[PDB]
Amino acid sequence: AIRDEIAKNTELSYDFLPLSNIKALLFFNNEKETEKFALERNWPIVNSKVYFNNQSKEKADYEDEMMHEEDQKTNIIEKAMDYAISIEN
Amino acid sequence: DAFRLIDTGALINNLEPRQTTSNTGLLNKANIQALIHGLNRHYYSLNIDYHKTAKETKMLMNLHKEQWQSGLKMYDYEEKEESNLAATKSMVKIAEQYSKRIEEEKELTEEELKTRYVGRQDPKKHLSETADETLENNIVSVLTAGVNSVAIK
Repeated sequence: AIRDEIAKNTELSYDFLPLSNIKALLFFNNEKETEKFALERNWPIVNSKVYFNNQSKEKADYEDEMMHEEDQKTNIIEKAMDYAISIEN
Repeated sequence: DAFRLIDTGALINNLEPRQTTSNTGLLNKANIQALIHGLNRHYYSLNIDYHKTAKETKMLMNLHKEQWQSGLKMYDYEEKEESNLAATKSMVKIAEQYSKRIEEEKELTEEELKTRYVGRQDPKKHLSETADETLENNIVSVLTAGVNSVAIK
């Protein structure tokens, strides 16, 4: 649970770091065990490969999920301006 | 105004007050108000009504109802905003002062629970004058945002 907490924040704050800080700051014992955590989402550790462990990727193009979005729909944004239609009528 | 000759209107000629809207002339006011009852000759009983056919009904709806917006669409929205570009930014700012300047004058009469400046019609003056001002600001807010919205990259 400790190793599932710290490195969540290293995504935005730390731009890059070698394997020395991974063994020290995160307190990892055996080598190549991090490679088991490196499998699916492709970790060429050289700079920043994160978002596999510690939540997930940033994706892109968020639309039609929760409340207001950005790209495609101006209607729900316009709905706030159209909200006065039902109030006045 | 039309005219119908009554010939002799003295006694037992014919009954005008039957067809539609007769017995006008209340008090001294009828039309120009100088005719009153007798009108021109023996109460010709002016009545005029219009009518529309099936072709004339669809013609007026597609041509003139209030103003003519047909034949072209997105130009009436843009040209109204484009000619008003420097005006809209001005009108929002100019009417912004006059909106509160009215609120900063008549509204000060009614403040406490008791009577101070003896407001009578003053609290109702700024309410009716600024009622449409707050409405026009919400209209131009959607129009300015709506035209630039809706795709067009």
